[PDB]
Amino acid sequence: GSSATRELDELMASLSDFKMQ
Amino acid sequence: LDPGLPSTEDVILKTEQVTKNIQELLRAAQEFKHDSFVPCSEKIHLAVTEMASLFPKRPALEPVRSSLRLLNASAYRLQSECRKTVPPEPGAPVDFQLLTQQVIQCAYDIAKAAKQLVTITTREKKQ
Repeated sequence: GSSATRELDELMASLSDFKMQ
Repeated sequence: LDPGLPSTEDVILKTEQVTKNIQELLRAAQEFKHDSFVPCSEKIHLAVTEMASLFPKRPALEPVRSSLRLLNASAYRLQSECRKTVPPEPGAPVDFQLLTQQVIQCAYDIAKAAKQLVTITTREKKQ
């Protein structure tokens, strides 16, 4: 589930960066 | 009351589906494919609903309960927001820059709630 979370963290970083440009 | 929890395998598997569909939504935001938001939101909603169904309704560990409503709440908001790309009357104006941010924010919340669930579930499945 580490890799599950890492893949989630990857997606969250991308989404919030889109929100911060 | 019910502390039964789904398989780790199963959660991951369902987690991957949610993450894949939200990724597709992100790309469409980057691409200004606003007409993709409603179908993306449908796929995410399905994926969310299946992951939430891996758990019993009224389950037991509080953090599982907190995470689930936020997961479910956020899926519901994402669908609602996305529909707003479809204006009231034809050729009505839409604030796509604001709406898109609202959309992505909602998607963040889903990913957040999902990871919460992954974290608690993978954890409780050892000791």
